[PDB]
Amino acid sequence: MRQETRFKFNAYLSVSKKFTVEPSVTQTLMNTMQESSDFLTRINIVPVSEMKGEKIGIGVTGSIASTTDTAGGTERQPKDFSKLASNKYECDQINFDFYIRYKTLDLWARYQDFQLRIRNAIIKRQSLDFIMAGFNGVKRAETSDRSSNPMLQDVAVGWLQKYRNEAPARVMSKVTDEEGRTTSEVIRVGKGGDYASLDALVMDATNNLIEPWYQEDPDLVVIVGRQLLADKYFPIVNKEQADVIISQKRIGNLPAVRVPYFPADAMLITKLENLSIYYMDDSHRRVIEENPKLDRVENYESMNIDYVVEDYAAGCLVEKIKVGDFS
Amino acid sequence: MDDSHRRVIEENPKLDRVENYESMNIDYVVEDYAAGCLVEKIKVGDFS
Amino acid sequence: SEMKGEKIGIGVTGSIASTTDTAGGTERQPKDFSKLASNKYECDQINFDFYIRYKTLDL
Amino acid sequence: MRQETRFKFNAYLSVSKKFTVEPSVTQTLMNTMQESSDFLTRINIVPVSEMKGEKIGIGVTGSIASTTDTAGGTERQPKDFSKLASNKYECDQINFDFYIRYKTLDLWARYQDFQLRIRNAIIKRQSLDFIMAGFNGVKRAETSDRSSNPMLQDVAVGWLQKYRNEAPARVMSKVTDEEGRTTSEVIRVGKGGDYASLDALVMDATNNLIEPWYQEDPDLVVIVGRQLLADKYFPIVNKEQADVIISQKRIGNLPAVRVPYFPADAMLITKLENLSIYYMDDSHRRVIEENPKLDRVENYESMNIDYVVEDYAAGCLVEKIKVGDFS
Amino acid sequence: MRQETRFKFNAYLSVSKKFTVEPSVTQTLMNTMQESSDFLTRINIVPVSEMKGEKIGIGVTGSIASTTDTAGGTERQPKDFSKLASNKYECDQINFDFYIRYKTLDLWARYQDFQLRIRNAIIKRQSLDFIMAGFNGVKRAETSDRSSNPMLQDVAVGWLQKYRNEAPARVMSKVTDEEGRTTSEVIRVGKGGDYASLDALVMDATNNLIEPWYQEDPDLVVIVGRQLLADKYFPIVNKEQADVIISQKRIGNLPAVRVPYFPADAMLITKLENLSIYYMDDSHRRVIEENPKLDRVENYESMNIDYVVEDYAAGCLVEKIKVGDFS
Amino acid sequence: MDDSHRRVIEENPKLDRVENYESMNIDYVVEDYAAGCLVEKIKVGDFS
Repeated sequence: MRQETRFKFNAYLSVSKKFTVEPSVTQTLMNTMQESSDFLTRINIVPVSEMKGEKIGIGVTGSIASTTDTAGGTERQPKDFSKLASNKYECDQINFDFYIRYKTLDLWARYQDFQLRIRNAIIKRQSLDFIMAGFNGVKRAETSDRSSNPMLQDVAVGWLQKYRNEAPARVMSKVTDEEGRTTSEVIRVGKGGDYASLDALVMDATNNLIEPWYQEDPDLVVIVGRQLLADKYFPIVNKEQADVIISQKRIGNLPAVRVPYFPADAMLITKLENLSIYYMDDSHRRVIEENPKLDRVENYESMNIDYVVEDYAAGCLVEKIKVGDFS
Repeated sequence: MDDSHRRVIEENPKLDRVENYESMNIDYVVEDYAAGCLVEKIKVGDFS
Repeated sequence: SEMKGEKIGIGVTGSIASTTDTAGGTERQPKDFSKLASNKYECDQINFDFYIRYKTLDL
Repeated sequence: MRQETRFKFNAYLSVSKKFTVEPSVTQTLMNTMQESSDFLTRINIVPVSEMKGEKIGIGVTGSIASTTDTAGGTERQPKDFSKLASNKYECDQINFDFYIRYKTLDLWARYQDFQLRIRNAIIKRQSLDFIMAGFNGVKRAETSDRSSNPMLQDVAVGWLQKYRNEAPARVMSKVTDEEGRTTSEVIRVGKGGDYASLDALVMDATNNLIEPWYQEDPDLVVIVGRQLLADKYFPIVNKEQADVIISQKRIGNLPAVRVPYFPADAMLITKLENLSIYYMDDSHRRVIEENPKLDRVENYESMNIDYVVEDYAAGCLVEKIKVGDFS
Repeated sequence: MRQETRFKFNAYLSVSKKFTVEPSVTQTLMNTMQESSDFLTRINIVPVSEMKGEKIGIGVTGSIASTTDTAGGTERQPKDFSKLASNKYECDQINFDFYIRYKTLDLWARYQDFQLRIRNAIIKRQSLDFIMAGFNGVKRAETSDRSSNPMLQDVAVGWLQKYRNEAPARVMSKVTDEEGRTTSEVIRVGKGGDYASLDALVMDATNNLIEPWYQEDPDLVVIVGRQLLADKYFPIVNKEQADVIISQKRIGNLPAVRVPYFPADAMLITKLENLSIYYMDDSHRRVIEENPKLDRVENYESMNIDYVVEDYAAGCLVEKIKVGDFS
Repeated sequence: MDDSHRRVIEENPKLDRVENYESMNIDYVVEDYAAGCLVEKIKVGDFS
């Protein structure tokens, strides 16, 4: 439709898993950071060349077929191919900034091969930081302080908050009644609670909430923290009588993965290629400084990113889970 | 009217058909009003 | 090559010969040659518009 | 629209009375059978390459002209070019099968030039059979017996039955009244009947029933049997007083033809290129056999055909005609 | 669209003020006539090749921009580019024809260079005649007499009558009331009349009548006769006291021009390129004659023209203006 | 059905979209009605 795009389409007429445009520095750094960890491998880190606009669709499927009597009657109105619920992403900047003291710098520089170790260390410290900030982080507020927000809850809006304030009716936070708007503030799961066990929970959740299309899919994952998983699998091992059941770690007929710093009282069921992060093409600005006022060598780096779930009707999350007995 | 004949063809797969439009310019005319008459309302049959 | 003009007279006859007293004082009156009533006309447009269906086209 | 068809149409952009596709055996046999008789010459025998679908149009005419103020107003909706009443043909097989006894075979083979005579004889026996079965033959029933159906009334649905059970209100079978649904079962035509003579009958029939388009046509024929034609022209000759009136044989200001085995009590007014027969391209399967159990040499042949009237609004037929006096 | 038009348009895809079709005889004469006077220079004399059609749009503007939600909703319907109020011109012939007496011709033939002088004289006599006939001339009537119509007001329909009959509500000729259909016959302008002075008149007229598009335009002129201009500018100069105001002659904050024979009791506000005259391409037919029956050499010349103002909503005129005191 | 696959693409800027139509001819069929059965209305659970 545009000049180059019209040419490419006319040419269409007459690895395919990740997206590249041109070899630059920020793309290379992002690719390195992805290859570092393992969880970033199973996710889409997309470079975009715009400050605000439309998102692309990945793993979206909609039934497109019908039959119409074109012979003397109505016409054929085609259905849309990529029409999602709501799609408007807004990329924003976040920046890291640190310093090394002269003493520690000298101690490290004494031995050989220190630059490579420092590079690998900062890359590893950065990737896990992306994850931790993404899964937490209700809202973004300028001049973020790390006094009362140690879990990094103020950098940018995360996937969970995206689900919370962008597409409600896909979350579960209370047991209610037609007269009792809050019959139960917390979803008790136990012998006497509102469920039998986590299996029935994830089962009826994946039955009711998510759409019938993705419901029948060869790929679904139940992202859950570490406290809840261990709380479920501990009473199994604490018995007297088969140990393979600790290797696969399936719950509710669905494979389970665990990511660090995930909130303990919630779990999100979705396909692992549906959520993604977008980053501006060339915004990785990095500067050094060697001020002696505090005898420290400091550095600043800034990058423009934005987390985004592609199709909100893909997965759903349950929040405020509490296991007990409730006699 | 000479040099007035516009023929175009369209192919709209929205319906399953191929359309064709043609436009010309004509007018009928009797040369002379003499050498011609006509009778209009007749009814052959029988009467009293 | 134009509209609202004159009717090209094809197949029109008549009687043109006569006689006059040219010496008495009168003069020869040249009766018209193409004498017609309401020699004007016009032109209008007419269009044929039709579609052929795919199946029959294949046939 | 299809590949070859799209190419042929694009080429269109930048004898014409019969249809051929490719030189094959069944087409050659059908052409020979047509050239044999005379009535088959004035009819369309069309080869088709499908077991079921749409029929082609021949001799169909519909007024296509208007004028529309495209300048600031409505648009131009084109009218259809070939849209008939109902059009869905279904080809089916019929087969001939006979045998020659050894005695007759020997007697014939004794004299020279016997194969050509046999071929011409069977072709002649087959063409007239096509006609006889086409004009008669209400319905098709498997395992057709020739005990009580000597007029070949069980092979396939014929043109007359097509008119009867496909497009009613184009037939005439009873004189009725608003209170008497059957005021007269049979259409009496005589000095005291419901008419004056056959001329007035065919006249008001061609006035009322058939459509105004084909009504004003340079080609129309009144197909009638032999008994009725002779019954009409006999009292003319049986008088005492010009003999050319037997050569042209016009009735009701329309030329008249007669075909063998046509039902005596009916007549059909229509143009002689409106009705037709379709046949599959390659279905003429023929096998020989020389079993001595009954000392006869037999042969079987099968062909897939279907009779079809193209546009039902072309002609109309009157049925159950009876001439008398009716004082 | 047409052959030549489609070719030229396809070429377009892949002095600019006057129109020339082809070098001919009538176009050349019209050009040499226009070059004579100054008023004809600031006007469009267009050659057309049709006896009746639609008028070329010159100096027409409008509001064409818009914005529509194409994303899942309504479509884009373009507005027309050139759609005026009423556009149907009808050209027809007029003819002037004079004669020279033998005495005067014999006298002129003595001094050399007489043919050129006669040619220039007749050209000047025709140009001013076009003007005078165009601005006057309510209606056309065959066999036009020149006894009771000395101002040449019977040749053809003029611009003023065009405004009068084709598009009312753009002309003001009476001050009325809801009960008084004619409270005052003429628009009295004076110390006690219906207006303060001509300036306020033309000011509120150009405020109300004409359209807001042309209302704000750098090209507007108030065509007025000679009597009214002098009536307005005489009491100013007839004082005792600032003498350059006679140079430009602006009224109502608008430049004013004067043309001969313009009706004294009316004025017309509009742009000077909005009104125009069309003429047939090849209709200038001329013949000579030397009959001594009245010893005079006569000539007959005929040309097919038609006056036309392009967009009626461009300018407006006021009629029956009377200046006085009205105590 | 072989040789029945019609694909056309249209570009109508009247809306801001590019349309694509494709038509094919298919029919599902079970080979033999033997070697196959099905149970339709079941409900696992508990009863009296």
